[PDB]
Amino acid sequence: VSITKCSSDMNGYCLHGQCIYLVDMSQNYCRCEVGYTGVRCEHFFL
Repeated sequence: VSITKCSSDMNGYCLHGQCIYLVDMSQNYCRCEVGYTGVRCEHFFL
């Protein structure tokens, strides 16, 4: 449970959500907004 945050030049994927980092699987993690219709928070189906 050791997630880290991203920088200013690291938001090039998730538009509506938060940029973080996974320590168990070192990879740029991006939590999208609950309500979007894609795993990259970009097009609001509602």
